[PDB]
Amino acid sequence: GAMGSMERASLIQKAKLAEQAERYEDMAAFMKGAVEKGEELSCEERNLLSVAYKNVVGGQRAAWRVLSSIEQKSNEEGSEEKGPEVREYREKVETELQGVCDTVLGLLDSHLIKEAGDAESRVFYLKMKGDYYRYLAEVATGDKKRIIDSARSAYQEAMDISKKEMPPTNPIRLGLALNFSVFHYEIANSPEEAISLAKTTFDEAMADLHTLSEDSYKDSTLIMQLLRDNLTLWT
Amino acid sequence: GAMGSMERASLIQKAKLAEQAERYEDMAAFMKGAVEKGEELSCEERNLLSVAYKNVVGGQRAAWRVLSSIEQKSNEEGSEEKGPEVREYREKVETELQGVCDTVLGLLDSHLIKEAGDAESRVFYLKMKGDYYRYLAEVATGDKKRIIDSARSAYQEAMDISKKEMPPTNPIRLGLALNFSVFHYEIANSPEEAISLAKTTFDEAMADLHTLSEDSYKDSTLIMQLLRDNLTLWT
Amino acid sequence: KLMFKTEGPD
Amino acid sequence: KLMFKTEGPD
Ligand SMILES: N=C(N)c1cc(-c2ccccc2)c(Cc2ccccc2)s1
Ligand SMILES: N=C(N)c1cc(-c2ccccc2)c(Cc2ccccc2)s1
Ligand SMILES: [Cl-]
Ligand SMILES: [Cl-]
Ligand SMILES: [Mg+2]
Ligand SMILES: [Mg+2]
Ligand SMILES: [Mg+2]
Ligand SMILES: [Mg+2]
Repeated sequence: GAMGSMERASLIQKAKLAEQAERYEDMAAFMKGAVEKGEELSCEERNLLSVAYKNVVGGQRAAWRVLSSIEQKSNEEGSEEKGPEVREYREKVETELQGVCDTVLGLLDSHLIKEAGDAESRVFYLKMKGDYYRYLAEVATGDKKRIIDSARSAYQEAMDISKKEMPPTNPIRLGLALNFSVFHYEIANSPEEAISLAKTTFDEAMADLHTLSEDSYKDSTLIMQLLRDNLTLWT
Repeated sequence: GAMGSMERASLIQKAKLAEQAERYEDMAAFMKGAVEKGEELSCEERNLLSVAYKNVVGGQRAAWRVLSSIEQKSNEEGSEEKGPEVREYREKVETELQGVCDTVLGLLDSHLIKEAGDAESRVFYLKMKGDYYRYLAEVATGDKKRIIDSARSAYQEAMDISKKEMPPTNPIRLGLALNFSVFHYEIANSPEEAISLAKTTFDEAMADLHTLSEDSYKDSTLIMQLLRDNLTLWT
Repeated sequence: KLMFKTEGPD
Repeated sequence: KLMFKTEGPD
C-alpha cells in the first residue's frame, strides 16, 4: 500500500483537493488508499471513489477508441501497412485500461461489496462492478463471453435489490438502470431489452416525482433526462 | 532509457498516435526516447517534443495554481486550519512539475542545444530553455533569482540570434518574443519592457507581412494576434 | 464511436 | 490567476 502511512481522513481531504485540481489519477490513488484502510465508505466517500476512477478510465477509453479506429483503417483494403506500431500502442493503452478496471474490481471484491449491507451502498458497488466489467467488455475479443456475463450478473443483482429496497426515483437506482440499459444495447446486443428497460424506468420514476422535494426532484429528473436522451437515439 | 529498445521511427510514429489520442504523457515519453537516440531533431520532431511537454506541464501548472490558491486562503486571517494536507499536496504537484521541467532542461542540455547550429533549431531550443526556467520561476520561492536569470539568459540569447538570422514575421521569432514579453511582465516585474517588446515585435512583423505567401501570412498573424491580446490587457 | 449516455462524468 | 498569452497549447 503506497498510501498506507497516510491517515484515512487526509486521503479523503486530498482526494477532494485532487478533484478540484482535476488530478484524477491522484484522486483515484488517494481513494484507493482510503478503501484499503478497511473501513466502510460513506455516501460522499463512495461518490469520490466513483468519480475518480470514472475520470481515469474515461480518458483511457477515449484514447483506446481513437487508436482502435486508426488500427481498423490501417487494416482496410488499400492501406499502406505502417508496421506493428498502431497495434502495439493500442495494446499498451488497452492493457493500462484493463489494469485500472482490475484495480477497481479488486477493491469491490476485497472487501467493499461483502461489507455493504444497506441498499444504497450495496447497489452502488454492484453497479460499479457491472460498469467495470462493461469497460472490460468494450475491449474484449477472446473470453468476451464470461466478462459480459460477469457484467450482466452484477447489474442484475443490483437491479433486484434496487427494485425491492429503493423508490423508483432513487438516483442510484436510475443511474443503474441507465447503465444496464446501455449494456443491453451495446454489449449484449439486446436493443429491445435496452429500450424496454429505459422506458419502464422513466415512466415509473415519472409517476413517483410527486413524492419528492424540489431538490430530490432535480436529482431524479437529471438522470431521467439521460434515459430520454438514449431513447431518442434508439427509437 | 525505458525507450532504448524501440526504433527511433517507431517512437516518432507512436508520439503522433499519442497526440491524436490526447495521451500527452505517453507522447512526451516517446519524444524523450527519440531525443535520447542522439540524432538531431527535424522541425516536425521538435514541434512534437514541444507540444508533448507543453501539454504535460500545462496540466501541472493549472493544478498547482488551484492548490496554491486554496493554500493562500487557508492561511488568510480567519481560517480554520485544515492541517498540513493542502501544503503537502501542493508540494507533491509542485515537485512533479519541477521534475518535468528538469527533464526537459536535461534534454536541451544533453545535447540538443549544443548540436543545434541552424537558427530555426537553436532559437527553438533556447526559447524552450527559457520557457521551462519560467515555469520553474512561477513556483520558486528560495533561489528564485538564479532561476529567473537562467530564463532571462536563454531568452536573450535566442532573441539575439532570431534578430540577426530570422525575418520579423518568422513564427519561431514571434513566439519567442511573445513568451519573453510575458516573462518581463509576470516574472521579472518589468511591465514596461514587456509592453515595449510586444509593440515593437508586432509593428516590425506588420511591416513585413507584404513579403509572405497566403499560408505564411496566416502563421504569422496568428501569433501577432496573441501579442495584441496581451497588449490589450496590459494597456 | 457514438457513445450513449451513462451515469456520472466523462 | 489571469494567464497571459504564450506560444503553443494550454
Ligand atoms: N465530490 C464529489 N464529486 C461529490 C460529492 C457528493 C456528495 C454526496 C453525499 C454528500 C455530500 C456530497 C456527490 C453526490 C452526487 C453524485 C452524483 C451526482 C450528484 C450528486 S458527488
Ligand atoms: N504534430 C504537431 N502538433 C505539429 C506538426 C508540425 C509540423 C511541422 C513541420 C512539418 C510538418 C508538421 C507543426 C508545425 C506548427 C507548430 C505550431 C503551430 C503551427 C504549426 S505542429
Ligand atoms: Cl507502445
Ligand atoms: Cl500528498
Ligand atoms: Mg490486449
Ligand atoms: Mg422491435
Ligand atoms: Mg517545493
Ligand atoms: Mg509607463
